[PDB]
Amino acid sequence: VPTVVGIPDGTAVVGRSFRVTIPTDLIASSGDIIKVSAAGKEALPSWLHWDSQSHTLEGLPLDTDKGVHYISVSATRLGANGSHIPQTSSVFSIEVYPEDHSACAADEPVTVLTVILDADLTKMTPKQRIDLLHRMRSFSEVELHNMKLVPVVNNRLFDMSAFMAGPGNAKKVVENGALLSWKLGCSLNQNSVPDIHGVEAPAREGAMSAQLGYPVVGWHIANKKP
Repeated sequence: VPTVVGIPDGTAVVGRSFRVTIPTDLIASSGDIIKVSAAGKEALPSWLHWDSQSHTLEGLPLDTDKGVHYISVSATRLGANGSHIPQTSSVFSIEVYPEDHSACAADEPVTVLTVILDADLTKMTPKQRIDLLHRMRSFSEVELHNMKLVPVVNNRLFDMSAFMAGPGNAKKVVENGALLSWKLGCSLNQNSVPDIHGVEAPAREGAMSAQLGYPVVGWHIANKKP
């Protein structure tokens, strides 16, 4: 009397970390081999990573990852001959929504702190994207899922609307660039912004770059209407 396990569908947002624990104990008997992939494929989608030890599927989507991703969770057993005998399979989907999909009053501007990095997210694995977000937490002091990580667009390494900003350690920018940002508050000004010494000083001195693993081009604080 086989048992079947349904897994609920999930949602993700371009530029925001994604994490879901997968109930592998319900799916795998002791001695089974768990595989997690794009449905019908061997690999996961390019934005996702499977952490076997923690039973966690995690990722950081790009704009090119928008749409629905079907994910297969399978259990197999080795035959005496080494063949992979399939045992059971459960499929769910994750829909990746555009960057703007994700408090401040309606239309009230959001004050955002952005760190500009000499990096190319399209050349980073999903684990590398997530690890960078983790390493920024010492400086942002926010939870992993409350930072945003997207590419530079139009090759613009600066924001002329910023009312506070400062330099990083980089002198030459080699890659397209990445923007790692988080919210400070609603419609703030220089005098309501919180203490940012813990961002500005390690950015300029190179301590932030040494911890993140990428050169820091600069940082800025600007008010944005969504």
